[PDB]
Amino acid sequence: PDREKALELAVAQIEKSYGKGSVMRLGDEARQPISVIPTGSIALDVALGIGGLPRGRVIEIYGPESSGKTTVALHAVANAQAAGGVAAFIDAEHALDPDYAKKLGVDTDSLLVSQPDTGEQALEIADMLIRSGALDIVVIDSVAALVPRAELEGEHVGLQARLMSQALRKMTGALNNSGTTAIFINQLRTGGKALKFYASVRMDVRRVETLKDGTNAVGNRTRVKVVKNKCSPPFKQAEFDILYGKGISREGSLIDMGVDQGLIRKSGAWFTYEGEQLGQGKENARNFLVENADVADEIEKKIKEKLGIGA
Repeated sequence: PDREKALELAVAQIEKSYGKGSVMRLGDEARQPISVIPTGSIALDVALGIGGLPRGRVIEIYGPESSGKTTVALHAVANAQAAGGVAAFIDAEHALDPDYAKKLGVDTDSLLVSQPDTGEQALEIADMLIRSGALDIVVIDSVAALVPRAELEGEHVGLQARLMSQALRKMTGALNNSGTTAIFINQLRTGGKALKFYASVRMDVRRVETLKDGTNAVGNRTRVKVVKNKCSPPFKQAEFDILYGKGISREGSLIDMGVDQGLIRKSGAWFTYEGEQLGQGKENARNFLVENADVADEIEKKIKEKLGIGA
């Protein structure tokens, strides 16, 4: 009625001049891209709106030490590889555990790794890799470790911020042309300032509580808030379980999202699906689903149909 029309006009112009995603209603549905990189948890895939991480964009994952942020990034690497993609890992922390990575699903033998001497070398190497057009995904671990050459040579300025700014300006173009996704891992408190604005997605990762089973703790409940999202409405959160030595529990998230969506009924201790019992307690239901890969797949598909998550 002349009011909604003027708004839609304004929206359309903003969108034309600054890009799709420049303005959104929080209640909007995301439009579905051709391909995305799934994260390993359907809860997180849903919270991102497009069913996984976007291609050709910068992603920032941040949070305290031992929050699980590296685990999330390694599942993204696993899934990209599993679909025939190539991955590179740019490492200034020297903390990577390849045995752990291997259990998550990473093909470590094919993983490209660089351990550069300086912050500028790290970003320039990242840049040359992206411009090849041969990479699906590169992870930089981490932003805080990217020390500028001047500092390493011992010659003050706030020039780590200037280094990120220049690098990100050059890198954003190459990513969009190439279809490559870059994940930057960051700690919680210099160069994060530019990252905040260049990133299309920003995820805040936190440990919520320890998952106990008897005397020993078997993992952690992890919460992720998507504080920035240019591809779908921001501010959604997801919870999921990271099991020690195993990574993100795919099956656990299928159960949680299963009950949430009313596809899996829960008597009390009993978990039910389509007139059959999955198990008594989350852990039995979880194990039932790992042992029965076919019913896990079916529940996944039905949740993705019910929410409109494309292929």
